[PDB]
Amino acid sequence: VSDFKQQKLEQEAQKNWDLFYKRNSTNHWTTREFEELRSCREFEDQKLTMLEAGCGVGNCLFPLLEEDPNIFAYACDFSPRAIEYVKQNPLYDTERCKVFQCDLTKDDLLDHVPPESVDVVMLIFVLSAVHPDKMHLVLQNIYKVLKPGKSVLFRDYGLYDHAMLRFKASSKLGENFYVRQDGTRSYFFTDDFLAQLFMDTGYEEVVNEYVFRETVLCVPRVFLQSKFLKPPK
Ligand SMILES: Nc1ncnc2c1ncn2[C@@H]1O[C@H](CSCC[C@H](N)C(=O)O)[C@@H](O)[C@H]1O
Repeated sequence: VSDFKQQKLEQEAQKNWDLFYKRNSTNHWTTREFEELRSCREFEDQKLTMLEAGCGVGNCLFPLLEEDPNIFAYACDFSPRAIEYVKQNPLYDTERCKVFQCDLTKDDLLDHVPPESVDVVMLIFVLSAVHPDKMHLVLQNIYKVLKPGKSVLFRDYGLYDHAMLRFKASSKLGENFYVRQDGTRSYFFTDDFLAQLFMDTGYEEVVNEYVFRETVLCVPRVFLQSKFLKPPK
């Protein structure tokens, strides 16, 4: 295990993510995200407001803004370089999306998104970054913004995913919890763990299924793919 370095890696979780956005090129969302995105819409062109948590460069989101022109995207990420990288992109349309630095385990989302304002939150490959101790914090932060009948679309690394089977016991922070070389972490989800996180934080399970996919020598990538709902009043 990494012992004290863990507290160091946690303390620097933003920085390594910020550094990751430094060195790397801008450079994944399945159709399920896009297809389920529209299923949250009752009127055929109902205007939907979506929070894409952990936006990164929003490489996946920005086409979705073009593909569907009648949705608003509150996008946040705690990497400042990440945000500017989306700020710099020409596709950025201040009308389409409000992007803002937020560490979801620290910053109340009501600073930028009105409470119960968003139709759908996308937790795509983000919860694996945050420390498992603090994950429910991300879920509490996003409950505040979810309309009381709306849902969270979650895709993330799942148990026994390729990356989990590639890591040496030296990258292992703990059970199903690993640090990538650049110091960003990957937690490899199990259906039960995510379910409890969502149950504890007040959501209701719609879909919680492992999804197996072919990496682009291939061992399947295992992604835990799920939909959770804010219970209605
Ligand atoms: N506590 C936190 N608050 C905000 N963003 C976080 C975070 N922990 C991790 N992240 C973000 O998690 C992301 C993992 S990759 C995100 C991009 C992905 N294509 C997507 O659609 O979500 C990084 O952009 C990182 O900055």
